[PDB]
Amino acid sequence: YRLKAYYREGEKPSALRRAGKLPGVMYNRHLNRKVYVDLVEFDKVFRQASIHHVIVLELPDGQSLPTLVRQVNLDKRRRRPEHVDFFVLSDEPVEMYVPLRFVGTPAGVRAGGVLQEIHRDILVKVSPRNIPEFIEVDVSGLEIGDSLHASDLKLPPGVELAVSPEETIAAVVPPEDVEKLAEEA
Amino acid sequence: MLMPRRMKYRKQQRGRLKGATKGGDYVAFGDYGLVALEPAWITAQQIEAARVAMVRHFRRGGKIFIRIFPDKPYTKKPLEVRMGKGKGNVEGYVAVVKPGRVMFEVAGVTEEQAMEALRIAGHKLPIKTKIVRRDAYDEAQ
Amino acid sequence: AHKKGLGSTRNGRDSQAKRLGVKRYEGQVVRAGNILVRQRGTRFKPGKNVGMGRDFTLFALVDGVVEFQDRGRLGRYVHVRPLA
Amino acid sequence: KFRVRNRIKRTGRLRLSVFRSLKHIYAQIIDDEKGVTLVSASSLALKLKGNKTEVARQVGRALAEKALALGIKQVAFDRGPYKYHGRVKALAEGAREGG
Amino acid sequence: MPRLKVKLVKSPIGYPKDQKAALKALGLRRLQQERVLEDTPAIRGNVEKVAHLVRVEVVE
RNA sequence: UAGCUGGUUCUCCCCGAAAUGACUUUAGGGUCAGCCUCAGGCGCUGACUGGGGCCUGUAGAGCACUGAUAGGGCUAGGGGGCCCACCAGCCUACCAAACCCUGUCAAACUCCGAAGGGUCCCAGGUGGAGCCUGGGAGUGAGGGCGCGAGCGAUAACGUCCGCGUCCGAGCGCGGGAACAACCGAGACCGCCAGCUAAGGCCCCCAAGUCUGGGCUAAGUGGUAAAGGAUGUGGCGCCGCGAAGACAGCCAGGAGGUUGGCUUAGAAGCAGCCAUCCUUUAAAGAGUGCGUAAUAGCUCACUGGUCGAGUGGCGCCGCGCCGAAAAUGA
RNA sequence: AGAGCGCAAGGGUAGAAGGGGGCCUGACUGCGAGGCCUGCAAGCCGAGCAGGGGCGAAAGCCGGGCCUAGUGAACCGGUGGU
RNA sequence: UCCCCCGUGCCCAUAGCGGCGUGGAACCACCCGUUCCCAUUCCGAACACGGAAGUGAAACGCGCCAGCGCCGAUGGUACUGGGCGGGCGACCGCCUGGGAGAGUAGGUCGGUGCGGGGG
Repeated sequence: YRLKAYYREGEKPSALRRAGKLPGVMYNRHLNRKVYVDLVEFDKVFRQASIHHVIVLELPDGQSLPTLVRQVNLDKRRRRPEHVDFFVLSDEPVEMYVPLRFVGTPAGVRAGGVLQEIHRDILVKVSPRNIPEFIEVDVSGLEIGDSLHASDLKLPPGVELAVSPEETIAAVVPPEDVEKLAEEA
Repeated sequence: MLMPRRMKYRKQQRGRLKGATKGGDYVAFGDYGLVALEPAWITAQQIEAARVAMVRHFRRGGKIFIRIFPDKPYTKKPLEVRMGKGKGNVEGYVAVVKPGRVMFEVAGVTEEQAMEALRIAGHKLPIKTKIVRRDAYDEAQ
Repeated sequence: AHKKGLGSTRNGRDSQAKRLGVKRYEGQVVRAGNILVRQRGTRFKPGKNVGMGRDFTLFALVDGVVEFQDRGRLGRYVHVRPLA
Repeated sequence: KFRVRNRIKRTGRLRLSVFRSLKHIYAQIIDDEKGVTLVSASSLALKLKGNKTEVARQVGRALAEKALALGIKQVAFDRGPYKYHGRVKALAEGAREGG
Repeated sequence: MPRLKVKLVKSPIGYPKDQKAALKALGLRRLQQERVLEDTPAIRGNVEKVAHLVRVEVVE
């Protein structure tokens, strides 16, 4: 979806920030210059899409170049946004994370023990034509001390995988009742 | 309450603490997170007291993860014994905490629950804190 | 004031530390016999017209110029160009 | 694997690299400096006799003369897996004082 | 290659060794001194060095 | 005798030290080396800097080794068993070799590793620079200030080093009210001459009660914290409203039910789990209060009046509380 | 290259220092340029040259030891000897 | 002056690892023999030596692929020469010049120099 865009130059980093606009960068196989945009609207847009869905930045050069984000480098101290990277899209093989949707409340759950998941996004290679909005995956009946991983998840056809996939996707573990104070003994 | 298990040298130098935090500044784990603002030590005593404080507030809770680890000696000497002579004794095990550092995460609760949990627990911490959700940082191994 | 016990020690010791390192860098002229490297190991293996001895030392073999060298799968080296 | 830089133990100054196959000798004189080689002779690659040993003798001997024929005194002797059986050229005739 | 002249502004009295040695390099002995010295990036280096205790100008 | 104490007389002109390095029956003492000095020898070489070339392992950062580590996976396996042996087979919210994923810790860990720094050549550089012999020294209790590490308690006008600077020897001058080392500042003499540094410009006191915009209401200013708050003023966001919100003001404020369990009784209502659906504009298996449980007050919620703005979530500038001590403020 | 590398540690190490055998005794004498280090005195580096040898056909290295601890000025006197 | 194999040198892993295919008409390698030189702390495995009808299996030589392993921009933060602040303090900010680490895109199954034997 749409955000503005602004061609960056040889202007000092700090100032662009403490004026009104966060700075950025874009690169695709050969195309590399420097860019930047507003803060507040950018933050709004980001909070939705970010490295989940697709961005479309219409730039003061005449066009409407659509990218994805990629990497959110911050200041860490009083941590908060400060220069991101953008990825100029196409139709070529590309790995990226897909936010997953654990749907349905299992048996390990409701018995007490709660899901201690591993991921909320999986690395997967796809053609940029496939948009796997979010794999609204099962988690029908996970048990306490029970796990699930691998290719267990449904994958939207074409949208391949990119781990092992023995990467354990999630699992349910015990609570932490006041009987853990008896442990203090 | 955490420490290593007898390792290398016993006594080591406390040193001054800057503020790059080196790393550890997002959620990734739980869902709600307590992160700090004052460059100090986290005390194993406190550490346990806060972990409890949370657990205590919400009987039969979820899973409370502890990112930081208290693994530094308290070089403390006896009392009224005059100076020089020896270093001290390793005592009170603590850790370096530089602001903008995740220390504990609550997962699987009410909004209110993790709010007041992190609230009270960190309220018991040797300093003061900020309590954040889980979003703007996504993508970091 | 109460001066009872006080835990003593058995630590404080070091070394009349001799001064070790690259004595003569590059661009430097030697009359042969001038040692260019006092090292403990072989951080600097012999170069052209440079010799080594019992204490791992790159010294001069002629009257020329120290030239530095690196060889990833062979180590680092210090040599002496002729100057005829 | 007789690498060992037997080369280095002969990398005093000026080599002479030789090696054998199943049937053919490859006697060559290599000078370093830049890497430039120099002088050749081969038991069964000079179109010569088909008896490894004696040919080699003569071939080295051939090369031997060749050495002095183009201004050679003393050099090294690049040989890997030898078990030192001379190859009674040993370039001992070999001008060079091979042996 | 235009000439560079400087004016000594802030007292040498209380500054690191390199600073003092630089001033003592520039034919600069006490305050308020128009020093007209031809350009040479050695001298310039010695300016960006002393740059604050002094004031500059590339007078032609 | 006294490596100790004490005293040590005339004037101007020049430079100008050190409170360290080792060594000792030395620590409050002497040789020596560094630092001051004067004569004679040397002549761009020296401090400093530009260029090139090199050495380096810290600040960070990384986890690839060294160990420390939190959470899950996977499992060698260890408690194990189901239950046959010339030996097998299948098996857990126990714990656990390793590996893997998930974060991370380090002065004596290091794949990476800068700003710097040291140093060898090209050149500028004339300065109480530097170099060489030579006589006389005095020094060898130091202190302060800044970042840099140790000690200490990330206490001490504490201590012990590093680079740096001042006091020391500049208790000579202006600031800082006063004030060895904090700011300005290197004081041959004379001048009833002007500029300016810091710091100031109502007055003590010399100079702007100068111009313009923005804040605060406490003597804040005129000296403290976490932590608490309908203090004040701008910024940003997020639902509600003329189809009528916000507050108050009328009224509705229901049924299976006394929810299943606990429980002496637990009936929204001391706790455990709850996680209905139905008549309805709307009444929830409940917001607090009330009971022996009950009753009951009230709310929540929708419509009646009313008729314009409202409820709240963060940030930021200054304050408010937090905040008790010894002669007169 | 994480093992061994005599014994603490660190650097170093198979393109060997480690590990096997043969041979031997340079764990030489007379020196020693030019250096490291440096208050002095000490300590530490080494080609080279002569002798006369050990190893290898040689090329070649050998004036102990992978490297840094294993040490004691002088005065006194014993010692074999010119 | 060229296309191929071999004896061998240089950069330092964009050369290494691994699946695929491969060439011997010369080179190369296995391979034929263990009686003459030689030797296994035992074996002719290794080095050694005299030698064919085969082979190209391996060893090796060459091509494709990135899958492991390797290098890795750009930006911006870190840290910091040197210059000024602010807070009792633990610490924090402005100036200039320098300028990483981790990661992101992409890239990589080599580069080259010699001397002979072949067409």
